[PDB]
Amino acid sequence: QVQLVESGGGLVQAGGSLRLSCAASGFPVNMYWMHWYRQAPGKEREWVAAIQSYGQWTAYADSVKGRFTISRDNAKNTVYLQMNSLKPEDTAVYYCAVGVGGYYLGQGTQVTVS
Amino acid sequence: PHQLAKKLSAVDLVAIGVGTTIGAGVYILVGTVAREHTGPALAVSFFIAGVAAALSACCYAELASRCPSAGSAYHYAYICLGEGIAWLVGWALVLDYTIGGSAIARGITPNLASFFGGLDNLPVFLARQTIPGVGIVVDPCAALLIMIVTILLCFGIKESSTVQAIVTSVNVCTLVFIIVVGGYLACKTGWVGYDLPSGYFPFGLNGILAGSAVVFFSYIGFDTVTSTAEEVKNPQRDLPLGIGIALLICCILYMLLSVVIVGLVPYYSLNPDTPISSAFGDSGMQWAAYILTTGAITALCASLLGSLLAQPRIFMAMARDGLLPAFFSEISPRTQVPVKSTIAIGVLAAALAFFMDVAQLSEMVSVGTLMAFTAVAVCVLVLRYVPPDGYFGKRRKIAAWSIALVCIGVLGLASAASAERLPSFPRFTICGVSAVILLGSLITLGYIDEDEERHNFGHKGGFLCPFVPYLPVLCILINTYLIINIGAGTWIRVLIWLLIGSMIYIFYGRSHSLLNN
Ligand SMILES: CCCCCCCCCCC(CCCCCCCCCC)(CO[C@@H]1O[C@H](CO)[C@@H](O[C@H]2O[C@H](CO)[C@@H](O)[C@H](O)[C@H]2O)[C@H](O)[C@H]1O)CO[C@@H]1O[C@H](CO)[C@@H](O[C@H]2O[C@H](CO)[C@@H](O)[C@H](O)[C@H]2O)[C@H](O)[C@H]1O
Ligand SMILES: CC(C)CCC[C@@H](C)[C@H]1CC[C@H]2[C@@H]3CC=C4C[C@@H](O)CC[C@]4(C)[C@H]3CC[C@]12C
Repeated sequence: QVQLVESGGGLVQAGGSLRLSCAASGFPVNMYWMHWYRQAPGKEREWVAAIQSYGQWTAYADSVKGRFTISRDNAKNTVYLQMNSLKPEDTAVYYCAVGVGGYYLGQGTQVTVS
Repeated sequence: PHQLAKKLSAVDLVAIGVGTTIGAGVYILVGTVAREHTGPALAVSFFIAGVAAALSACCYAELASRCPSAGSAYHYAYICLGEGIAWLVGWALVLDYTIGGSAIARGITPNLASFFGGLDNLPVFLARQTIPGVGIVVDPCAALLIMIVTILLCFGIKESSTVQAIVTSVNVCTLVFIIVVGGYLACKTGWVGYDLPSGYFPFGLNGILAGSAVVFFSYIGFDTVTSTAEEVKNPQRDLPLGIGIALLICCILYMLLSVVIVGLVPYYSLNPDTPISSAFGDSGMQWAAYILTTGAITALCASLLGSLLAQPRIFMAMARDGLLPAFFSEISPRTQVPVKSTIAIGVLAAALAFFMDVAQLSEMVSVGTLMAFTAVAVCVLVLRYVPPDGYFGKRRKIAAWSIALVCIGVLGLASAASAERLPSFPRFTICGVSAVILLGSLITLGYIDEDEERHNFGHKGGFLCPFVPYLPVLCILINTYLIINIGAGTWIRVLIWLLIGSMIYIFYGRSHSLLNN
């Protein structure tokens, strides 16, 4: 069935960069949109980025546009979210979501800054 | 007598147009673009594509109502643009319709192994058996569907038209049921599937135009309706109304499907609560998939029936004028319909679908219809301003040069704007000069008023495009951009096909042809 596992998040120095890898399962990664979601302990969910199922167009939220790069690997069926410039604003748990909207949500991972 | 029977009716034209259009529409919706764009974005892309197709259909309807004739864009290009350019427009249109029908049949056959749902009946000696050549990869397939469709078309215009009407009405009813079910389910779940984070139109008009670029080829059915103009009792009234109602119904259906079923197909597949199963129990998507496959297959069959009824008409017009042997001209004394030309086109399409794969047939189809549209646009511009018959005495020549300049400028700026491989420094100059000459030509064209002899061409009355100075130019620009966007893969094949056409023309068609012999 459709299942999403992601890794890469962890403690990093302020102003650094990160890449989060979200591995698909039970379906080719090409056939659905893939989004990313955020949520700090004191806030509700916050959409991050959204690749396009067919073709490789990407869109980002206002607070993060340009900073993050979302890519995809059709061979390994993995979706990568690259953080070029981090700041404490983004300190939160990260999720990767399938479908045009938030239909399925991954297990999750945590990222923090120092 | 040797005359086509004017037995068709406005409802029958609407049915033909809607079926032929909906087939390609469902072919696209099953394709890659459907999941490329969001639901609402896909719907507005279909809306813009429908607006552009209406820009083309206004010219089609005007030229068909004023001078109705089975030649379609061939006949029109032959009167305004002149001979030669017609033989290239008509030849390209023939290739386009033939390869559309062949691709539709080749796609239908494997999925139609059983009644519906893609099940297999395990036939013998009709299944796909690759040719065991030493280095040959062809995979011949059952192409009997083309033979049955050709037999239907050869059986008359009312009989084939009635069968097409039955199939397309069944398709439209199942599509309406399919939309009602989708809307009921969405309202039951409160449209929760459309809580899009990025929001609708996530890529802005940039995407809505990018999507509409590939969604434009879903409205390619009105040209067939024009091709069947001779069968209409009073084409002056029906043809424009029929074409309009067909592009309206198709646009509405596409937007509805795109917002209710397509934009939510991911939702029904991914969401763990599975509203389809929760609403219909264990069966769940299994019956929904069956219904969607039924609708798609009915639409594809309707378009397969519709497509092959244009080429015989084009061939009949060509032979009647003289660019093809009289073998294509004569009609059945009993059925009052091209039977020899229809049989030839049917056997050609059958062979093409038998040998070439669908993935190969789809790589050659798109170019003909765009050229037909561009030709018909230039034709309204030339028949409403400088009709080729009969304040300023130089008005005719200045108008002709102005039209030539708008035809050159559209090409220039549509190839500049669609050529990112060129460096920006000369790209800016070329686009600017093309644009300025286009603007100047448009200003001159508007300054010179419409020729009043336009009251004479064809028959008086009929439909006339809304904005003759700007709408046809917009249609030309759109079609030229679409043509240039098409990759070289389809262009090489259409070039060799047109070369074959020019060979036939120079060896026979120029030496023997009415109005030139
Ligand atoms: C006129 C309109 C024309 C266009 C219509 C849309 C056509 C495109 C969508 C096709 C469709 C519509 C379902 C609609 C549901 C109800 C909607 C409302 C109906 C109202 C009346 C029917 O898909 C059917 O199933 C085939 C499956 O291969 C599919 O194949 C291919 O065909 C095309 C090849 O290019 C291509 O499009 C299509 O995607 C392809 O799969 C066929 O299209 C079709 O037979 C999708 O079905 C969904 O497929 C999911 C695949 O994962 C499946 O996932 C589940 O099972 C997985 C294990 O299998 C498991 O791992 C997943 O975790 C789980 O989630 C869903 O259960 C299933 O529902
Ligand atoms: C027939 C006509 C209307 C088609 C016009 C197509 C135009 C609008 C297309 C062609 C190439 C497209 C661009 C290609 C890639 C990208 C990068 C992506 O991250 C955002 C969208 C953007 C910037 C696209 C916007 C739309 C675009 C400019």
